[PDB]
Amino acid sequence: RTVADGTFNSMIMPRAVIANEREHFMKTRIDKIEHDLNRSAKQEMMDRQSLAEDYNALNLAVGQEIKLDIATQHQLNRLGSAMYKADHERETELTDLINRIRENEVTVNGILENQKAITAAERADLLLEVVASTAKSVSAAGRAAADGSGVVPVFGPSVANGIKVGIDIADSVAEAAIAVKESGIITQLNDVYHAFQSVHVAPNDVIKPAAVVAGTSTELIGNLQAIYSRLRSHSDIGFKKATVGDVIPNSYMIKPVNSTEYASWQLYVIHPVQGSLGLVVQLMGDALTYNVFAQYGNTSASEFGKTVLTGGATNTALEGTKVKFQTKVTAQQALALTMALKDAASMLSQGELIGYFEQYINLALEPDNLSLQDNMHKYHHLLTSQNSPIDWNYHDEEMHKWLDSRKTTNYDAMQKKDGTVIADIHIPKVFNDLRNTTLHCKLEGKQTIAGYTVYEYLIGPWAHYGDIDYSVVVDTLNEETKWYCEVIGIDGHLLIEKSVQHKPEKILELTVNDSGVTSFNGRNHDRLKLKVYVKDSLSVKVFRNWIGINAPRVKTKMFNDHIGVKYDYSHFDKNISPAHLTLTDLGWHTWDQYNAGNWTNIKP
Amino acid sequence: MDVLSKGSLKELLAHLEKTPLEEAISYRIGTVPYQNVLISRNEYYNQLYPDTTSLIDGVSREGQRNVNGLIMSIISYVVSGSGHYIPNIGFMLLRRSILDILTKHDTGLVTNNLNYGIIARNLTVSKMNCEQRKRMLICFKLLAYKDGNQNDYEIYLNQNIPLKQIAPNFIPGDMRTVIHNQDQLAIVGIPAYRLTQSTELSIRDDNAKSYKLGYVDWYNSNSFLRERSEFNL
Amino acid sequence: ANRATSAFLDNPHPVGVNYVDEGSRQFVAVAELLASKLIDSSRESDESNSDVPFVQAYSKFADDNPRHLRVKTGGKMANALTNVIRSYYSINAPAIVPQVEIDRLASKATVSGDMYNSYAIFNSVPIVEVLSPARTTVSIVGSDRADVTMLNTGAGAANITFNFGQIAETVILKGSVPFQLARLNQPMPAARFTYKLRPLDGPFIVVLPVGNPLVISATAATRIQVPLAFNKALVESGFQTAMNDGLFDIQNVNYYSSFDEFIISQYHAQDGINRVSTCVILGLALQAYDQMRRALPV
Amino acid sequence: ANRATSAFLDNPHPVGVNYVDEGSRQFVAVAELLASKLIDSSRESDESNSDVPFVQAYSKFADDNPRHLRVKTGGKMANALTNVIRSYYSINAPAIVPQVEIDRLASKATVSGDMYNSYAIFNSVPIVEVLSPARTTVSIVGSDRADVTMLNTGAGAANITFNFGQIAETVILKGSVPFQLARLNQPMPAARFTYKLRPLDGPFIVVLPVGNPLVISATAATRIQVPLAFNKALVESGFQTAMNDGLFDIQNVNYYSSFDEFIISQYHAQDGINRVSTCVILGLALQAYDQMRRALPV
Amino acid sequence: ANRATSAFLDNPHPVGVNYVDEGSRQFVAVAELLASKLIDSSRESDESNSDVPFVQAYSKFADDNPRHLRVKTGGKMANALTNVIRSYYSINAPAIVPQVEIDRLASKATVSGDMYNSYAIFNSVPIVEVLSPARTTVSIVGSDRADVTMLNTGAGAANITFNFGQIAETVILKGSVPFQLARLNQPMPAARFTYKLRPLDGPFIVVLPVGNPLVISATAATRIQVPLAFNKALVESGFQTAMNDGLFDIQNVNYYSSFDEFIISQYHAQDGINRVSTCVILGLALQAYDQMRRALPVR
Repeated sequence: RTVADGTFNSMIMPRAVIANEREHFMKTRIDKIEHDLNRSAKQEMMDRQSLAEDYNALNLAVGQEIKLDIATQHQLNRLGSAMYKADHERETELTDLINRIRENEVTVNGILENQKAITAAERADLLLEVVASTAKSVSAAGRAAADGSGVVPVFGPSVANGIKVGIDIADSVAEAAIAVKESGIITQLNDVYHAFQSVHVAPNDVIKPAAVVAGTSTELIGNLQAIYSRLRSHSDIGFKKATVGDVIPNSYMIKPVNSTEYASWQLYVIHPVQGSLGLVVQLMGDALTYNVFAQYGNTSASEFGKTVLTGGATNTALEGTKVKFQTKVTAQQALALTMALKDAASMLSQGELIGYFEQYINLALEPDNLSLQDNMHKYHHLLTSQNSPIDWNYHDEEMHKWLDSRKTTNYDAMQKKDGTVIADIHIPKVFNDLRNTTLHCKLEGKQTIAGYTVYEYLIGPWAHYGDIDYSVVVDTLNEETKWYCEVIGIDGHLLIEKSVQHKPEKILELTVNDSGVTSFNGRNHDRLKLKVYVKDSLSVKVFRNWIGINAPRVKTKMFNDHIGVKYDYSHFDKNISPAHLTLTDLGWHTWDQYNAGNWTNIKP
Repeated sequence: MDVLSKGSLKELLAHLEKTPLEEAISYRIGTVPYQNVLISRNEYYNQLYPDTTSLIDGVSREGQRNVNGLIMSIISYVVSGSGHYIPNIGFMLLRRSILDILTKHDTGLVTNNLNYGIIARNLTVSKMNCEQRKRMLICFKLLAYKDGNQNDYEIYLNQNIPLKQIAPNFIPGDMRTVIHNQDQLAIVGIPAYRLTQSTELSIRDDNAKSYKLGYVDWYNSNSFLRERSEFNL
Repeated sequence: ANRATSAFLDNPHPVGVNYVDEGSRQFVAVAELLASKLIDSSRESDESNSDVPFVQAYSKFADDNPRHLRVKTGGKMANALTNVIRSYYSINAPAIVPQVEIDRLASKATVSGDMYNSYAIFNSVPIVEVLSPARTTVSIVGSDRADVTMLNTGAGAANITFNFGQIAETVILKGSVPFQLARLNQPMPAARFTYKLRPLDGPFIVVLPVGNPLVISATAATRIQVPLAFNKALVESGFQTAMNDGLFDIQNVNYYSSFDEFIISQYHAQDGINRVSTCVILGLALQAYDQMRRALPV
Repeated sequence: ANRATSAFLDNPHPVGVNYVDEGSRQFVAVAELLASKLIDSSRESDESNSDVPFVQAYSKFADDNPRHLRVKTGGKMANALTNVIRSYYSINAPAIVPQVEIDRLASKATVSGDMYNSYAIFNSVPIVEVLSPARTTVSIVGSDRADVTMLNTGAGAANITFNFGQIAETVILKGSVPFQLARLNQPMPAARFTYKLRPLDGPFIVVLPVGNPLVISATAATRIQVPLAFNKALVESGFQTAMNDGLFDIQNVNYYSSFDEFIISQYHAQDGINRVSTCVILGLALQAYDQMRRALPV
Repeated sequence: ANRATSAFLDNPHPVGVNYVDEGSRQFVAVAELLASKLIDSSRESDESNSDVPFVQAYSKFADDNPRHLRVKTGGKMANALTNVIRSYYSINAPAIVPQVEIDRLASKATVSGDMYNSYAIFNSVPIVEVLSPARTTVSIVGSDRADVTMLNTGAGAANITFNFGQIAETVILKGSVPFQLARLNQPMPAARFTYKLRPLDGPFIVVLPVGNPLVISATAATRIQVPLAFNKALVESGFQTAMNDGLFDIQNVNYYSSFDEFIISQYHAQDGINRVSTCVILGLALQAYDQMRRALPVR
């Protein structure tokens, strides 16, 4: 081997994607293209007429109706529906992954105990291979390749393009004037959308923190559910921030006006839309300092709230150029890398510190350094676990109590300036939380059995308790058809047949208790699976609504709660063949009444 | 051994004027640095002694073919006594003096892109003593003033406060500063009689100890052996 | 499963790599010898009703005569001794003392500077890991005497694993009530109060019956080679004095209750035998610091 | 709210107000010097075969030539030293020895009466108060090493306030598990195993999570000005001998496990500085008591 | 009723009955005196840069001139001292040192074999027994400072009986919270933080109220007659050294963390007045052993 130059080593160095203008321009364009490829404005605007009719046909009580004819309500619906669909897809994948681990619990246990010296990245690949994961890559390139259409994060500026803003009617109460008023949104809503970008974490990224310390398969499943309980709680808060009538701050980085080669500083301020806490990172030479601050209770004078975790002294009064960026990682993930980078500041160079941080925050790119990667995932587990330095439940509850107080204040302020009718236009009371509001989730089907396409919808888990209704809308080319709905539980399924088109037909009524569980046919279930079979389908939509507006919320389940009670989801993979159904098979039938396989025909 | 014996800035600069770049480059293939190794120190311990290899050890190590490697080889010779293996540099460059490389533009070498922080980290400045650090800062100042980077050298010193306290008090290009300098830069000198023929635990300490003990013998016998080969050249 | 570790064994900070050569070792030994004479001369001056013995001792230590209107600081030797103590603790310390200054101070007296002529016994107990199953709680308190409190909540008896490292020479285990302990793959003996263990003999399993908590008191002894002038009483006093004077106040360092905990923690770090030699020289310097500062307070 | 405090800090009794003049301080200094020579003359006598070194030392101390068939109590110096120790401990103890007798015994040797030239390090932990919420249990055990066991049975995390006083110079906090601690109205940092604090900084707040109990071990170091002849090993031995010999038995006094607990408790009282001055003189007298009694056991 | 006792007080193994006469007592004192000269000479050799002071003292100790390539261990004197130490610890340890060897070594230096010239203070806390009612739990930890944790789960207040033996001179009791303690058949006083007790006064009763646990810290001091050359710091260092080298590894013997625990445990056993005399000679022997090995080390 000849002597090695430094040419190859400079190429693989991390780059500052935020500070560099060319790199930021390129990632904004790709993010826009990915959003436009999956969700098209022209298709969404065309679909508005059908959705407005479907929501009206749900026959909700007065004061709980959703009127998509109002511009503000339509805007909030498409942001919520896109957000909910991405979160819904992630839970379905996590449920699938849980089943694979439970099937191979003998071999998964062997990996967890025997192999501990190897890093999180290698252990994750070993676990994903031993199961039939259908997504066996933990690298960022593999994760991007194996991504669906609904997973793609919501791009806020694309949703807000072309909407009329600032319709003014002066002392006019007439019906014609009001109708024009409903057709536009205020400036505040436009600014909220321009600073909105959702973040959704794949199960493959979550497996690395979960397996870094766990020694048993049950240990691993509990960690996975604990993380996703926190993630889904933050998604609900993010949607609530757009409904309170207040603008949302945007993350920015401060850099010196005229940077010096040997004396340069970078200050990063992260304001995640999904979450209750923010992070401020300062890089002065080789010194890294951070301060975690609350995003609630902020006055108008100061953008930052009370700081809850300290990691040094960070100066937010530094003067320099401001660059706006959108974070693609959660507050927990950003803090995990920040606390790991502080430990390895001496070993790493100045450029590596800046490059590794900027790539993770703006591109969700794990650092190449194996030692740095391992330490970050250990901190990620700590912040999720019960021994976290941050009381996440306390901060999440205060954010909820701060947001609805803002809604009351902003609604009352507008009731004085203009009428109550105008206030209802711009601050709708129906929209509270991503899981509280009545929403629809379009279903995509890739499996066809005897000419019947299968559409899968996961019912639960529920962060709210009360009475909840589920409805299904079927659009088919044929003039007359029969479609079948199957609701799978731990023991048995339902097999409803409806044969109605273009109108929502209610399929399932549930009551959910304060712990989040429901009694489905005599057993406590935390979640159910619904499969809709339909011939020659065009579009299938599932509608979800609560009986009471602003339903009470179930406390978030931490790690101890998940391992306390175990539910079997292995039955969710079963299927029926509607072409071979007879009349006697319809209705509630338990598993004992079937043979091995043939879950559609009962034994004679 | 000659370079480590100089104890004043004006002696050190005079030595670099007469010393070609060839003496700062080794022809021994050596080993790759920054390697965690176990060495045998039987005077103290029965077990193997953990240590890490570095460029500023007294032993020649493999070097890179870039300009960064050549500057690191020069500094290692000044602070440790041995250079590094950089093959086929060139006959013309190897004939030039070390001071010519550091302080003159006629050599044909470009050093504007050098990062002083990176070079210090590669040389393990954290493990260097006060005398070694002062010698390294002398080489940085000479390189900085050649390239017009006087401001960068000052800013680099501000970031590293401990290096600022021991910074040499000489301005390149001014003869008055060199004349009145009162720095002490002697790594190796005539030993105090208290020194014994005993090993040291670290790689750096033992190699430095070897140079110290062999200085008395080198001082008496170097002149005749040098002249026996120098005459009739 | 749960893991319990001693507080003082966690994250030993890197130690200094300067002033560990033969010339610098002699200077620390010279300072200790001359500092001891300062204490003795002050006692002689008080008894003899003459300041002549103290003047000679101060002149040798400080290279200047004592003066009534000048503060007695110990001279340049005191400054050099203070600075080397800062360097030994952390690698981030400045380490600015010149080699010419160190060499001239080692010529004030003749001493070998050997740091392996004798040994000292250190009493800190190193519990690297205590592995406990579910439904059991384990707490570790103390360093010189480690008390391990274990509760069994589950239905049956539980097995608890104890790891004492591979450095400590002997470990004595005493329990509040008789208990069973045995090595891995060994039959359990009849319950008894006291166990004497060799830490190198693998992990130890303790049977925890259901019921009242069992408390185990652990004492350990480790031998570390030290110079003949080493005195644990004076080293301990100097360690406390140095912390109060701010000599150990550097960024990214760990603080310990005693020099016993400091030396054992550095021993148990990865490649910890490198650090143990530097820690002994630091202990000798603290022994000189205690005697010098007690004789010449500032 | 619940309040927990260290046992040895509670109700320090008033100390004596006699034998604190310059002549009385000289007597204690003379007694320590002449008692030290008594213990050294015994060793020198055994090394040789002559009792001459002991006879000279005893004659100076006791003002009488030693004789066989006599107990060798120590003469008038032993009697005077015993009575002044009684007077120092309590203001209720009578002052028996006259000032003329003190002055006569102070002229036997020429030593300075200064008692504040040097310093010493005392390691008693002054936990003045620990304030806890309603649903938390807090227990404090120990003086040299204080272990605080806290358990939270509430729904959420609780904040516990620690007050270490204003006299201690440094306090090192070690936890069974990593915990969060910060000053009043300050953000909490990440969980850490150890903390180094200055008690003058202010009251500290510890976050107590719900679950297993958290035990914090505290170690402190306070410097107190003492004579140069002060020796902690000798002072503590004399304190135990003083209590065993029953010269601390006075009505309405508080008893302590060690001299270190006695001096820290008085420092935290109302007139702390004045109380400590008398206690330091008591410490030197106890040091002389130990050396004298070990040479002359009666 | 439930009974709890200190761990270190349980089952003191018998001490040796050999090498306790005047001739053997002189040999131990001679060894201690000569070992002190050995450690001081090594210091002088370091300061003078000459081996003459150390060779001078090693010749007196080992009756042999040090030679290179031969390990310095202390000669025949080290062999006698090490084996005599083992015999003092346990009665099962053999007696293998001849009387001719003891007499010869005892004549090297002039010194008295007196082991009762002076006294020393030992801080082990003897808790012979703690008797508690049915619904209470009592735990005892520690030897130098004994913490007794008591929890009452019954309906009413319970009485716990404390027995501190008859040997200790004074016992100081400090509680986490104020508590009431009184002797047998004596009215209870007001709650107090601290109690100074005389163990000879009798069994002591503690009222344990229902509620949070009460922790009592106990410190004790006892006087034992020792020779003037006794040094507690040197004896304790030698005890740990003898344990590490394995001299105390004998069948059917009990192991103690400190010499303070060992001497107190033997004192409280039957015929403890006779046992404590042998332990004192062992302590002086361990002091000589500690100084001998520190002068002549082995890696």
